[PDB]
Amino acid sequence: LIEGKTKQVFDVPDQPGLLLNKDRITAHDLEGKAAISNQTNAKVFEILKSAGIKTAFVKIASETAFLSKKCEMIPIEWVTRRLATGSFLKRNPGVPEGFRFTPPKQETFFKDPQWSEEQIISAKFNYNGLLIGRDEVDYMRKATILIFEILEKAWALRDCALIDMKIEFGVDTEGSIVLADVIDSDSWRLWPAADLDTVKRNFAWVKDQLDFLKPTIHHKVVVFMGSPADQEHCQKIAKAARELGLDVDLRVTSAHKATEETLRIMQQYEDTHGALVFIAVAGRSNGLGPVLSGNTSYPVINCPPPSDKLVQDIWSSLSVPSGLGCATVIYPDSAALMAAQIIGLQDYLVWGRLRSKQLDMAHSLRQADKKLR
Amino acid sequence: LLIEGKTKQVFDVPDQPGLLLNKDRITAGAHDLEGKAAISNQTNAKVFEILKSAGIKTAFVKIASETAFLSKKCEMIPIEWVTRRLATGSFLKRNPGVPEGFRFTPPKQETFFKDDPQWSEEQIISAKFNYNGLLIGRDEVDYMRKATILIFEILEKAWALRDCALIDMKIEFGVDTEGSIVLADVIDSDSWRLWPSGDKRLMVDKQVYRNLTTVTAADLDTVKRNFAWVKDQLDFLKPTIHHKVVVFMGSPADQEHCQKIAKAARELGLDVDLRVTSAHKATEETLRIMQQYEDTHGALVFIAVAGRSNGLGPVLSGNTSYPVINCPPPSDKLVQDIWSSLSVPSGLGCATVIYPDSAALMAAQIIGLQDYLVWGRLRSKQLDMAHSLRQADKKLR
Amino acid sequence: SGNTSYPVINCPPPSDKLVQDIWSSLSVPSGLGCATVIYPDSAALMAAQIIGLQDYLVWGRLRSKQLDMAHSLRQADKKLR
Amino acid sequence: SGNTSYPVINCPPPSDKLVQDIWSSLSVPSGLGCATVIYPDSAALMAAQIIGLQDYLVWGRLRSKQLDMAHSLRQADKKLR
Repeated sequence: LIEGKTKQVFDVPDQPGLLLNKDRITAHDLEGKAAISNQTNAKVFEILKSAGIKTAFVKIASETAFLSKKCEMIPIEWVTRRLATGSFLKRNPGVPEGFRFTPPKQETFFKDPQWSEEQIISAKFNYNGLLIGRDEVDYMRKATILIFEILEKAWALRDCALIDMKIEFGVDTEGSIVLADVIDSDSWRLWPAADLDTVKRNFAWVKDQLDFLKPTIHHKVVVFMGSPADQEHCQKIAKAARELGLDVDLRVTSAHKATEETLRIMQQYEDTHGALVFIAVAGRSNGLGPVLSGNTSYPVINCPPPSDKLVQDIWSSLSVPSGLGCATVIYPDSAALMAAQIIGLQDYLVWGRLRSKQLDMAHSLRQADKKLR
Repeated sequence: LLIEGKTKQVFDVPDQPGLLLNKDRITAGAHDLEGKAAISNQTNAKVFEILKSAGIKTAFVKIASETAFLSKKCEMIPIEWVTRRLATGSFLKRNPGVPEGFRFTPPKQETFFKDDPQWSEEQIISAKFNYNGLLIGRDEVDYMRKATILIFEILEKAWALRDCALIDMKIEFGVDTEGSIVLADVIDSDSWRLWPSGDKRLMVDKQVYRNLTTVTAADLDTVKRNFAWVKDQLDFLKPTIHHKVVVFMGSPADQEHCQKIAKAARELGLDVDLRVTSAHKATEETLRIMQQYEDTHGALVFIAVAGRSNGLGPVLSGNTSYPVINCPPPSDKLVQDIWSSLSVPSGLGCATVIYPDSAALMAAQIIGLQDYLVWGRLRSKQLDMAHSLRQADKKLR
Repeated sequence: SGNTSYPVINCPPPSDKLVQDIWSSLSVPSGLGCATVIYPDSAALMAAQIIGLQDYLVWGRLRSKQLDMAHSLRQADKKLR
Repeated sequence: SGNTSYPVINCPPPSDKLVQDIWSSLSVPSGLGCATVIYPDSAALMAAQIIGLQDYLVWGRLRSKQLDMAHSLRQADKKLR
């Protein structure tokens, strides 16, 4: 159990591994908002789950409650700001409101005075067998900044500047740090009893935006292979790109053996109003890529399959004739990433998953470093 | 002086060596009167500004009044150049069995003679047309076919911003004093077939008028309101999209190379920043500069320029989620040094290019996914390059 | 190539060293018309293309092969699509 | 080469980058008879050796050219000997 003026958290003994019940209060006044918070939070956590962020959140249990992974909370409020405003200004006299933080500032607070990262470490917190050290702190700093960045991106679709946020972490049963609280309209600062109605009218305003926060942008990445032998390699690009959330087509065509038909296949893709990326996969002398780049205005990325001859063959991909923007990459994972980075310019979720992937790789290195050290 | 038409008059303008087109308030699908010369003129002018902004060569100079515009004087080729994306209209009559809405990829393009019977490219060639010293051969016909498709593709993309499906078009070409072929006459709501939401029922073009056997003044009103709407929607078709291309050079010595990138990309309509920083000698500040660029909601492309062992490009890539392009400066050692750009550690999406013009194109190709006008210029440049080759070929042939 | 007037095509066999050795085939002394090819199938095709200038039937078979290869790509495209 | 049945000879222009670029000429996809030569004179000779299968006079000039070259070598030798 845990009591919190705006929420109660109960054990659920029939399900091994929590029920959170949101209350209709504001911290002190009341409203008709507990359903809204639950609705807001569930929406937020789902977006972060789709970005790949690890959360305690499992699913909605009711209109005012949700089911969560059971875990012991680290008594730190993790705060991120893009601008100087609010209580920040008092603590830092001389900084004008609207002072922009690049990268976003991230500060920590105890259960409510400010602590340094040094303080959190020297505090020697211990939850579920996980002592919170600088690695743990590093991960939470990076994760808080990332979460802020994802949501900042989302609200920008609805013409709202996200100004700052506070979140909280906990340690699940298996020693894993999960994002573990409630993120609603009290957790953030968003810009573009009578007074309480206009406050309700605000949570109602946020309730309206929630369905517009995860929109479907349409895009296709098409992989042309010059030969069916390049099959496994292309499937590796596809798998990588699909995991990043891309819609991928695999096609076979030769710029040498089926020149006119190759041009006709890409023109069929050019009848779209969504985003389009071509990946060119051609062993030996790659004319596939350069011919596409010469006949279309959409980005073309060269990804030769693995080969002994790639050391000689790669110059057919590079060193295109002048006036062609064909770019070249050498590994299939990196081809998917390039495509995703391009499409991520229009789809914050792909862009989210890319940043999350970086966090994953970095945290994995530390796991490995701890093992060889 | 004068040149006469149903919907327009073209008078000479004697003080300005170079024509005025005066639009008439008539509608000739049979033939009636309206207040629509001003609507047509304004519709046209907005269309020509967009095509000029894409790089298309036009006779159009500027608006002269509310119903007239100034045009470069040129002799017209008596061909209507028609492009379709979908099957509808008279195409259905000429090709029985092909259902309405049959999709043409690439867009279908047909030609019609001024007499309106259909001609083949052969017929146009064998006609041996000659205007301002330019005899129209297969090369000139190729150019007009390619440009017609290009012009339809640009407008198709533009109308898609206001949720309208452009279904087909008609344009006309002329030859200027200098022997150059320019897109001429007029493009307005009589020139095309427009469907909102891709809905045939909501059509806004002169087809509404063409379908009437009997014609009331009410019917004419609905035509004016449809054309007025189109004129109004055109104002939202050239919007300012936000994007930034940043070139990071590892040394100020790489200065000319980066400027070549900047120059190319600016010609394509991109906003470029040139910055100096080392991923070796100033690691933390390199990261700091890219986080400053990451405070945007616009598009962002990083181009990394690094001689010798390029750690710059791969370091940016490992630290950002925006696309990063490697464009090493020219060098004898590039044959050896290039593998520092290629062959990044697993999990990096850094892509590689070797020529400065070609980095700017990659950047533009990425940005054009969000800016149809930039996308327009890339296609327009491909057209310029192909027409240049034929001229070069004609000289060495 | 130095002692005959008939076309001579070089087709080195496959080898790790072909990357170094191929320049012994290319880069002939001035006044030699030796041409170089790298795969056995492609050498037979060069020979065929040369002889097809006199034998329309060989020339036919070359064109038929191109049609075959293009038609086969579509079979493959239809399977991975 | 992929679109015609007549012989196609590759002759890239001189360039420092030829050591790298030449593999775009060699190493064509399977089923192409594209052949490669590295010098402009040797390209004309390949064409000539092909056309000479049908034009004995062209074929004659190729052998005469070989004779001129051998005889020129001896005059050169006699001068340095």
